[PDB]
Amino acid sequence: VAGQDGSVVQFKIKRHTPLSKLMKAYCERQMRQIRFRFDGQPTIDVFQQQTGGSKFSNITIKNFRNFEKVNINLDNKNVIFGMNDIGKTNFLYALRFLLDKEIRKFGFNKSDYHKHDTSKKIEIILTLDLSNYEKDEDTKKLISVVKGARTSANADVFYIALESKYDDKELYGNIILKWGSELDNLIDIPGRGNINALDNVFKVIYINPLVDLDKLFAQNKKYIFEESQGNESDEGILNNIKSLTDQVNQQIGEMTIIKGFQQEITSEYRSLKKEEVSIELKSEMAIKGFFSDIIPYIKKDGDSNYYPGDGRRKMLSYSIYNYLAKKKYEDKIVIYLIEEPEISLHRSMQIALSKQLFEQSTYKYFFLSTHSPELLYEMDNTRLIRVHSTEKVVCSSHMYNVEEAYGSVKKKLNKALSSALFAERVLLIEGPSEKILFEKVLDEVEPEYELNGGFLLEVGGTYFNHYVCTLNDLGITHIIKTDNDLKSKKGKKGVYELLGLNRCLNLLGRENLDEITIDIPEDIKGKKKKERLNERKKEIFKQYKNEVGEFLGERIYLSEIDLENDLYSAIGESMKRIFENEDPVHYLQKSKLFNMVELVNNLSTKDCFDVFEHEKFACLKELVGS
Amino acid sequence: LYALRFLLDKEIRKFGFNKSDYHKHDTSKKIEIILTLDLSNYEKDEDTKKLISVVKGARTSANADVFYIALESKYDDKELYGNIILKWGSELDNLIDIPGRGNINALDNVFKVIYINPLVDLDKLFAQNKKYIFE
Amino acid sequence: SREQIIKDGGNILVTAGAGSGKTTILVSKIEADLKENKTHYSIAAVTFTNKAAKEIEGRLGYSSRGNFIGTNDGFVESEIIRPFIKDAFGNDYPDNFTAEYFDNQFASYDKGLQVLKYQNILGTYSNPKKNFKFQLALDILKKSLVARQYIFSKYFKIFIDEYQDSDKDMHNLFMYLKDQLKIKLFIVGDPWRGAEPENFNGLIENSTDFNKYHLTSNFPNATLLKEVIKYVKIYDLAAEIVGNLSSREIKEIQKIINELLNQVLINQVLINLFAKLDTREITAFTEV
Repeated sequence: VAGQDGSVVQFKIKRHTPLSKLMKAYCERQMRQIRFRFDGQPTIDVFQQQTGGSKFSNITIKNFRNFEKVNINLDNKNVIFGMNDIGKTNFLYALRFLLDKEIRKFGFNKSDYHKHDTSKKIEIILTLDLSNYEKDEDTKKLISVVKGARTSANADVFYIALESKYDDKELYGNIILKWGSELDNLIDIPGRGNINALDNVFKVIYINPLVDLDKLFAQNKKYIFEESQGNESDEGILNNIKSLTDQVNQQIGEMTIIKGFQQEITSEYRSLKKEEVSIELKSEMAIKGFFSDIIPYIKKDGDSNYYPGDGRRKMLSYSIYNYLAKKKYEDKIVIYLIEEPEISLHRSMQIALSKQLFEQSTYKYFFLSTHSPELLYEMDNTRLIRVHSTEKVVCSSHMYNVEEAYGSVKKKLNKALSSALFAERVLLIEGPSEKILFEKVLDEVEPEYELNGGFLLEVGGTYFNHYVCTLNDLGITHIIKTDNDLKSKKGKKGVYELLGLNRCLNLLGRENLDEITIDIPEDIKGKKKKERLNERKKEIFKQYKNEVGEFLGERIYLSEIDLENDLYSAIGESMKRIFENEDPVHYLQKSKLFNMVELVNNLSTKDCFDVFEHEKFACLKELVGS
Repeated sequence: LYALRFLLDKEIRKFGFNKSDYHKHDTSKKIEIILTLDLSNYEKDEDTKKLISVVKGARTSANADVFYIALESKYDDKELYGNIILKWGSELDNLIDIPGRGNINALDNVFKVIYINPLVDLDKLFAQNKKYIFE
Repeated sequence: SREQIIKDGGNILVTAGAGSGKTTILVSKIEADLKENKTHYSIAAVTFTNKAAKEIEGRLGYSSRGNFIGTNDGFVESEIIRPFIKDAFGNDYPDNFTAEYFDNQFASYDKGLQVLKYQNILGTYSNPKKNFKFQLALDILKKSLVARQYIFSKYFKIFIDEYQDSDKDMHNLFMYLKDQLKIKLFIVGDPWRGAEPENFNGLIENSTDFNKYHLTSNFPNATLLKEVIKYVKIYDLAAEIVGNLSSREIKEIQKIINELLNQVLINQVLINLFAKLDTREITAFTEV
């Protein structure tokens, strides 16, 4: 059973057993308010009644193209990504079929059924939350249209279902929309002619990367200028312009060359057919008015010229979308389906679009399908949906949030994590020194590990909880290679906290161990102090060997002392030879960045394979996938 | 020909009416396309029985001879859309909406409009029908 | 005047005289509010006379906003009773009943309520002073949560005319829609079978929240005999009759009316016509 706030509880399952006892146990740990749902039907998700959450709870897709049976949790802002490109495209289409009138009116072909098996029926069910009825105005928009399809018992939940059974006689699949608070019985959505009640409440705006700007301004220019009021000065100017355009047409007819042509072509037409007509050359705008051909112009400041820059036009096309979003639709719920915005978009503009999607409130509800990590640089309070590489189309969903503790490092944290989302196996390392060594070792051993799905994500100064929880929920394999560290508390002497051990324990869900005290003489300094700490680290590692065994099961590899000591065990003679020093480990730790580069330069292929095959560096084998 | 397609062809009707489809582009005026049918030869004509079976209770015994199929559309200035609503019945003054589920309505079961255009690829034509022709 | 009443958006008392400004103010105020409000909310206009409902609707014209224009009894049936009867009272109660008020009268609420379930038809009350339909609608709103949610989410202002003719039960429901459901009210009262003049007159003196506005004049049963007289010289006269009138009752009324078309037979048809729902009035009918 998975909680709404990310809490996970484990329970024992018994055969031929009602679920009521499990429901009672969960309620006692935390009944009428809560609702229990399994795979979109009433791990088990829970519904905590009046909470601050999205209207959209989850969507179920059955027998639609790729999706044999898929249930995906949702939120206001949803990002879908993954290797399965057809799965991502079909997911967006399933939303369009449910909510977009233009897509729905075409019906379902034979290809739209799973495995082209028209015997099975297509079902697309969207579950909504109406608990925050008074806080949310969009909930009131839906309730007003729905009217009596709801029940007071189930006033918090609502379903919008799409059903389609193929007609072999007519070679046609008819889409029938139903809705209601009870999933077992749903009434048909009322409608007259082409439109139904659902089209009044839901507006789907499909943003495609290849959108002509002037085309976009063409349709919306009508609303933008009729919605606003017109004072006396505007009316006088409007009439004055009409006079000016009329004079332009009159002056055109006064030219000798134009008058000569239209007289000649009139005689030519009269000879063709004896009809009492005349031909005039008039300006098209002056006939239709200035409104017909008005278009936006990018004007550089200090420059008189008007320019019809492609990138400038691409970005401003979103400004119109932002402008309309503020005031175009105040009477309906607007859902934006943004598909591959990064196509032919500079990475700096991708970050700009990322800030609009997540930081701003312009796009309250959207589904974003992306292939570029840059669009996720500002991601926050969004639901991440990952389509697995398998052809079976499995979808893993995680509700991404950044806590207040991570608020100061949110920018750095998001930039690193965004690239890891597009990977199969992620190895969590500490700093660049680990990255330098592992990149060299992997280069000599498995040079195309990045192609296969490997990724080296470096995290420093923070607990692994944020990264692991996101990666685990999305179905991405995570490997943690950390080292046993002792951190001294500020203002207190001789006492250290097992920072390295605590981070791994926090991953397991256990509480942090208490700080331990280490007694050293004042004379003991430098190398003598360091080796004393190493002795304590070795003792602590032995003492908690049971926990270390648990870490290995969870793909957490904790070094006994640090990476350098583990590296020395794997290649001692080689490291000692090239470092030409009595104690290579101490020298390597003096300047970690520069000495590691020097060590990596002098490493041979045999040494790299020795590191790869060593027991301590088992994380490399896990990352490779062997 | 388009007025006939809008009334009887599902594929044309599903697109609705643009602003250009209204006379003089005058959105205020409503579009009406009414087809009057004769059902007097009920027993002689099998196609009359095809229509009567679908129509069911929309008829009246007083007007059992005449039937009307009406297309009505009023432009929506807010949505920039002209919705097409089909009505039918034996009495012209009061016509009930043609019942339907989803995209199809009762009228699409009885009437089939085959639009023969002057240019048509033969194999393109044979591709559709070869399914039915042999199954 | 009219300008100040347009600007005000709260509860407004209109006290127009002679009935000249009723429809004119209503249509103007509705148009101003609809054009000003860009949200999803809509308005509901309720009129005692069905004729006033269509004549009002004509002036607003076609609109997809979802506004409701109709009779007072048609409002509760279409918006409150029919959709939410089952939710408030269980699935046993029906929602396909077509209300009529010329048959199956009820003695009391504890008698009218349960007989409603079996008959599958809505019956009026033998006592004009109390209206069973509106207290039932009020009861549904109190019992059903979704009904309360729908009303709040659908309508932001209610337009009511001829509030001097409003029943006490009707006033009770409209007050309920105002105070706990936080819905703006626009009532109109000129200084119906069970008309209660107390509620409208008492509203002006007691309700401090309401704003009283007076519209200048220039800017009883006989009226129910004019349309039948010109009809002699059937749906049009039903539109003048207060409330939604069932077609079944039309067939019974029409045979009485066509019987009129000597003096003696003129008198007795008006006797039963008045019974179904003046000494000088019958003489006036004899003259015409």
